[PDB]
Amino acid sequence: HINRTALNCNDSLQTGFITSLFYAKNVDSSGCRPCDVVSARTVCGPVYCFTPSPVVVGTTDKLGIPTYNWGENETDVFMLESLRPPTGGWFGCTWMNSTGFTKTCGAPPGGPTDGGSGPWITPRCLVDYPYRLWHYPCTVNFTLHKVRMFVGGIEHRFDAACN
Amino acid sequence: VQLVESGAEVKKPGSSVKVSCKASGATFSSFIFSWVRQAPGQGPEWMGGIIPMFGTAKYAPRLQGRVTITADESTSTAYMDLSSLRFEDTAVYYCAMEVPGFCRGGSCSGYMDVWGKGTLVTVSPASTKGPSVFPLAPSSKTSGGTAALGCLVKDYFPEPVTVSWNSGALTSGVHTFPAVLQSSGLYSLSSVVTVPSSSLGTQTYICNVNHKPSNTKVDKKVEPKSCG
Amino acid sequence: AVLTQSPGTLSLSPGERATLSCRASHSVSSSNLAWYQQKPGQAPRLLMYGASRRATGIPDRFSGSGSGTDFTLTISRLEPEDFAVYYCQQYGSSPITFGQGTRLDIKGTVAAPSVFIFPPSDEQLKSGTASVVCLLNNFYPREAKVQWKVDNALQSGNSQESVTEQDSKDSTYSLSSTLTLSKADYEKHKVYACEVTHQGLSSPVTKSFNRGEC
Ligand SMILES: *[C@@H]1O[C@H](CO)[C@@H](O[C@@H]2O[C@H](CO)[C@@H](O)[C@H](O)[C@H]2NC(C)=O)[C@H](O)[C@H]1NC(C)=O
Ligand SMILES: *[C@@H]1O[C@H](CO)[C@@H](O[C@@H]2O[C@H](CO)[C@@H](O)[C@H](O)[C@H]2NC(C)=O)[C@H](O)[C@H]1NC(C)=O
Ligand SMILES: *[C@@H]1O[C@H](CO)[C@@H](O)[C@H](O)[C@H]1NC(C)=O
Ligand SMILES: *[C@@H]1O[C@H](CO)[C@@H](O)[C@H](O)[C@H]1NC(C)=O
Repeated sequence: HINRTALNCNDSLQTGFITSLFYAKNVDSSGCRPCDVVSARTVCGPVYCFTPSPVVVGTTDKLGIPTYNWGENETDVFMLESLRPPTGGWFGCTWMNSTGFTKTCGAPPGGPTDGGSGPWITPRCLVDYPYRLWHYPCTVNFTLHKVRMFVGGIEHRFDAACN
Repeated sequence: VQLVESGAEVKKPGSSVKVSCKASGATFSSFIFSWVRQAPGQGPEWMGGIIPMFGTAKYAPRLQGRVTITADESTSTAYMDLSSLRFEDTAVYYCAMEVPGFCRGGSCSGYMDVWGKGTLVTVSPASTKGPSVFPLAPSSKTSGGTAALGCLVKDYFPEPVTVSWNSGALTSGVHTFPAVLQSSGLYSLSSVVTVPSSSLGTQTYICNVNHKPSNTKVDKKVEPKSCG
Repeated sequence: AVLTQSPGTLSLSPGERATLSCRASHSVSSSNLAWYQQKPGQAPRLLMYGASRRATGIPDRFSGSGSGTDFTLTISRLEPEDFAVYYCQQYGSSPITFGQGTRLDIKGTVAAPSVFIFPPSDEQLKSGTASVVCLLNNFYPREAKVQWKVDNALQSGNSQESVTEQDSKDSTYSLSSTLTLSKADYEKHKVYACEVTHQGLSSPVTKSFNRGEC
């Protein structure tokens, strides 16, 4: 099951983002697109999609058959479109690309009260997930709030990181 | 973060050896262990690496078939096993914290941040042995000139041996060289001292050799001879 | 990626500026090159990563630069603790490699070695083995060449050498070379010679003795 995480990591800018995956490092604060198909060869670390609650997406081929090649082959992809809620609610995903840039996908915000791109439910709030501080280092001082809500019939329990 | 290793070992040609590394100060499962060895007077040589939670172990192509590296998640101890030992395998064996610069397919590569204290592994056919002390004789033919004399501390094991001259009263001009591991697998060492030629017939010169591992203490008077 | 460091030995005075170079057989992707200092009897200490990123705890005087196939480690002002051996290491390709090292020692005035040759003792010959020892005393720079000749036959591969740590007070080195022979082979030959080549010698120096003539 670990073979299904993309591990194409290349710290070409000596920022040390890969080191946070393997060693305990607190975050420094000196510095502080449609969800279709992403090629796994450009991905480093886990791929999270946020159907209200966060879900981990593993490497598959184009049919959706799970592969175990660490995302190294060109056929390995991430089928983000399959994770969309059937009822048409808010949807988004995020991951780290090979050179340490946080990438996001999602519908364009139809208003200040509408959702964001990745795990941004609110312009001020962020869906909490185990790799939040790795992809979003500046949200460390954000406050957590337990959220219960029904969307399309399904109850979703998750936490939101707000200012 | 600190890395402690197994103690020094002495093995015979053809045998095998297992070095262990214990990581304290960081989670063992995500730790990146690297094994790097260094032969006497040489540069470091990477042997292989292991990331336990990935299960994959990478090896250097030079000895890819003779090394197996394992990680025991129960006791937080990574192991390096080198088999079919050769005389060329005599080296200090380090384990290290590799900090990744790039990753691909279950393994990563980077620089070494925290080094283990080092594990000496000597491949030799012989055990704990006391040295022989032979004189390096100056010429017995001179006044005002500079003469050289010394002791040859040969065929002992293991390190170390201490050499002083005249019970410590003679320190100026004394040179005790680093020991050298002979083909036989025993160490050989020279200690020399330069003295004025006029003192060869009047002053006694004694080298004091102490090899504690074998409890061998020798005081050898070095005298001039026809060849010097 | 094979790393070649230059110079082999770098001799400078305290307070001077030291520049060590590491050259790679092929380009090092993303400047993934590190630098280490190794003092005798110790494990290497990391000084620099990513060609130019200084490791934590490393003084300001240590600086790194370069990319591609040419990397430089710079010590702006040399302190006494900075004389040691320095290794570079590339982590841009899948099998990481180290350089062969650069020795940074104290600069001094050129001084030829004093050469002495020592025959085997009768005590050792009674044990069946013969060790001929040649001594080069208090020379600079460290590079020196010892050639053994036995009845004018060049010996190649049957000797071992050992070099003392540099004397801090006068920056000289000493070397000892042991030529090992069986008692039988020792008694077959007459002239045992030690020929020394060194920068402080305008011409090679030979010390020799004649077995049976002494
Ligand atoms: C990771 O994401 C970054 C984010 O932009 C990519 O950087 C861009 O790379 C292209 C390459 O043609 C450049 O034209 C852009 O100017 C870059 N943008 C920035 C902001 O630097 C990077 O290429 C991505 N890495 C991979 C492997 O896909
Ligand atoms: C990390 O990514 C960089 C992105 O460019 C790679 O750099 C390229 O390396 C190739 C090697 O042949 C060169 O031909 C290119 O010119 C480089 N591109 C740039 C923009 O410099 C680098 O190789 C990658 N590292 C690893 C280990 O794959
Ligand atoms: C997973 O990765 C390892 C190492 O890359 C490999 O040996 C193995 O065949 C892969 N596949 C599975 C199903 O474990
Ligand atoms: C978060 O708070 C810490 C103090 O606890 C501070 O050091 C850091 O800079 C803050 N981060 C941001 C992004 O403001």
